[PDB]
Amino acid sequence: GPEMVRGQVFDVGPRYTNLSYIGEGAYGMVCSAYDNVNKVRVAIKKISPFEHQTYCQRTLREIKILLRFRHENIIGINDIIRAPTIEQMKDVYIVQDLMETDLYKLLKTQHLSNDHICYFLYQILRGLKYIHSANVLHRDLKPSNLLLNTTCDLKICDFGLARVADPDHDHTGFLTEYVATRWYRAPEIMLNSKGYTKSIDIWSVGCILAEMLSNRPIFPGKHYLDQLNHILGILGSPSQEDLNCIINLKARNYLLSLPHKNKVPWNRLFPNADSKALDLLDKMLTFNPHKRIEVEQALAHPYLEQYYDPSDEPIAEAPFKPKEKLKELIFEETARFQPG
Ligand SMILES: CC(C)Nc1cc(-c2c[nH]c(C(=O)N[C@H](CO)c3cccc(Cl)c3)c2)c(Cl)cn1
Repeated sequence: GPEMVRGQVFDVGPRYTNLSYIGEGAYGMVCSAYDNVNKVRVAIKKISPFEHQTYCQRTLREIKILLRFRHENIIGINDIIRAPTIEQMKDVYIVQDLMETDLYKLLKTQHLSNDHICYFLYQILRGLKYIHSANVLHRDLKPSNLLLNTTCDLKICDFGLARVADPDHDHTGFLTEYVATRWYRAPEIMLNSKGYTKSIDIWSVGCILAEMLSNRPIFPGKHYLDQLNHILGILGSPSQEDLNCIINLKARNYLLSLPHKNKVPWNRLFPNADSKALDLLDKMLTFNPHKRIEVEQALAHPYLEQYYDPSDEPIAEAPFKPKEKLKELIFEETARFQPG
């Protein structure tokens, strides 16, 4: 019969054996397994999205993106397992390189040297350069989506919230609901942004850099608008110019209603940090998304000078441009991995 783990069919044999639980998500579970063809342990992500349109959409987007992308700092797909027919297919399993840990686990337990922070940040941005060069936004960058091997090589995972960039349709009203993880949300999400521009990811990287410096999330809000309280509590009140860029009256008037808040100096929050790291941090955690540093400028920043080499920071060859129909497309998209 099929192998099980945490009372849950893990139907991946005979190729993949000797399973141990790794982690989970909203509509599935990840295990490690032994690959009998390649003779190595691998990660296997079980996905069961077919009852929800939204989960089907996220599954399809993630599979399509990861199959197109090939980058050292981006998790790949080595294999996909599913039943031979639509009707026998209850689940999709994605086989990926097994990693030792993630940055979330590491930050709970380990002081990072400045050389580690520097190198981790370099790899994040190198992966993000490729992602953004493909006209794609990750939209949920956070420590638990950054995987590490035993020699600290880094891979970005979880493209379930990724979208093609759409900056001409980014505007929305004040307090519009948003799906991505709260602590890593850029201020404009809460004000007037759908999170359809590359600047949303730079903000999340800025939060990740801050968290590497102190082992604590920099903006740990407890609810939708508290997230913005935390941001402004450190950045201080927005400038007149930055306020004038927010044409939406509810968002503008909300900000104008708040008492003046002073900027907290980065070197007060992070008194042992490298001053170059804090200069890049400042640039990534800029309130105004138009003034926020872009990925290729971040890579070129003095903090990263030991690693910066644009000839070794590749870009994508081929950038990107109900529920029942979504299911057929997942069946189609996974066909190339089956026997026959
Ligand atoms: C020991 C660990 C670090 N090794 C490891 C972990 C992963 C991995 C860590 N996370 C994911 C992932 O894709 N997780 C998302 C949730 O973020 C998810 C999982 C299930 C269902 C849904 Cl719908 C979404 C894969 C890899 Cl690929 C290799 N080695």
